[PDB]
Amino acid sequence: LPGHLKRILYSLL
Repeated sequence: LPGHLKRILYSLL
């Protein structure tokens, strides 16, 4: 689904 920016930004945070 459209929302991987948050999926990867989540990785760092």
